[PDB]
Amino acid sequence: VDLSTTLSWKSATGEAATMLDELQPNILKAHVRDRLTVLFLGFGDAAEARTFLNGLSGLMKSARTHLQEVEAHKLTKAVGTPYLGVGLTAHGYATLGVTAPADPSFTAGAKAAVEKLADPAVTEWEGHYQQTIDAVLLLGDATAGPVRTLRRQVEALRPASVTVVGEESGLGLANANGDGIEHFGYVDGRSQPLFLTEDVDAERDTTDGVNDWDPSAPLEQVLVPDPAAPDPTVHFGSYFVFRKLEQNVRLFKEAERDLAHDLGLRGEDRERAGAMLVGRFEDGTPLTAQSAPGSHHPVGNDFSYDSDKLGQKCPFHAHIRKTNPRGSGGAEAPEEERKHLMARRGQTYGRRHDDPNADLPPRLRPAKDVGLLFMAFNSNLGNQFEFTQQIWANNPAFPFPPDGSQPGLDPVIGQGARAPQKYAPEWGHNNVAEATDPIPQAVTMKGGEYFFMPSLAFLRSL
Ligand code: HEM
Ligand SMILES: [Mn+2]
Repeated sequence: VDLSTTLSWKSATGEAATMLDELQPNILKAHVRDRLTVLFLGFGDAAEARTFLNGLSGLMKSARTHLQEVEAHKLTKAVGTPYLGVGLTAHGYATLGVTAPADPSFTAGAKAAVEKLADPAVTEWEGHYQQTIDAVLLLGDATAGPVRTLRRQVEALRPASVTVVGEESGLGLANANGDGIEHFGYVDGRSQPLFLTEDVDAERDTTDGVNDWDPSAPLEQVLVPDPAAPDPTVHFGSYFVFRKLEQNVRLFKEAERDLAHDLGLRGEDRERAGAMLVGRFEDGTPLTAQSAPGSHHPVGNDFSYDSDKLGQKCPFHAHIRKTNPRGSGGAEAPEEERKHLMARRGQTYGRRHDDPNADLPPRLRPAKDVGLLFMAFNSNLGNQFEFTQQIWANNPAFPFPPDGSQPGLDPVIGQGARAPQKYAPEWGHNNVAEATDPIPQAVTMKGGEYFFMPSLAFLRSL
């Protein structure tokens, strides 16, 4: 298996083909999960846990079967089957007495990452995230029905010594254009690393294109040999970040309002204040390409910041620019910068009674108990999720503006002390203004953990 480039899944042979037969879904290509049940488990007895996992492997489809289902849906509107994802924590490997993946963030666990990420202390996390977690189960589908069915089958197999220490439910949100959004109202999950050549072709043929931004990512950017598997040369897994992030929509919308007022913004153009925080409008037109919304036919991703090196269109500290400078970061060569990028597979949680894109005042938005079940696959947690959160988002110095100044923290997910930032009131011009206050932190980490999704052959071998 060649991990140095993308893979053409349809014409893969030999080991690469085997790898696909033994890989879980949702990794090389996201699985539909508009209804998602998340189950965190505790292992009371090692032998019983191994038996449980073995039975789970029986309910699991491979990456390749999933891909076929995807192709079938496009071709013939076929529905496909549910997603059963299985991850193990370092502690869960210890309970099983099995050789574990060696990523040091994985080994230490998310509770140990609290200091370097500037996370709230573990004592401030929700109760179930304070407990020792051995495993996560992901049950996902387009609709609630088959999730209920799958849950019953999982239950059937579950022994009493495998406890459920916690559960979450994901509910996908969409706008009128049919694009998925997060609670602040913005199209989310547009920009993804593409590991499959067929996905890169699709992106080229059916979106704005891939002329300016190449979304390709080598297999090594997500896949890891499964160390305890019968044959790590063909049996692969991936590291998995789960973090429950609460969104105070109310405060975020007040923040949009106050920044607009601060910058003298007027009329509908007041919406651009929000775009400055995120890097896209709600719809989400890239702020680096347009001063206003409307480019969602379809939502584009074919852009870089090479004509925006001064940040006068999209500010340096906008969320997507902080988290993917697209070669403009200034700290390392573009070819190395992009190695920190990762596959995001999150799902929103919570129910609300307001259309997230409706024209409503901030007071009518929820302030808690909705948000994002942030999820991602990494081949190297320290160099991908943690790098992005710590070295980019939380870092006041990054990315490097040509004038050598510090743009400050990512306003959407930045953690730690914040200060007022600078913005360009006039799109594409050199006028600069310093807000009267820092953007308030409207996202709160409620608890999370690190896992590894092992190969199917490993799970069967237990
Ligand atoms: C509640 C928390 C979060 C919210 C509301 C949020 C929102 C968004 C939105 C609206 C976009 C633009 C749509 C897209 O390109 O997919 C985006 C993109 C992105 N986000 Fe976040 N996000 C959150 C958490 C995170 C975290 C924790 C990370 C990493 C530590 C992250 C990394 C990224 C990356 C890498 C992109 C794509 C950037 C690009 O390639 O242009 N996000 N996010
Ligand atoms: Mn807005």
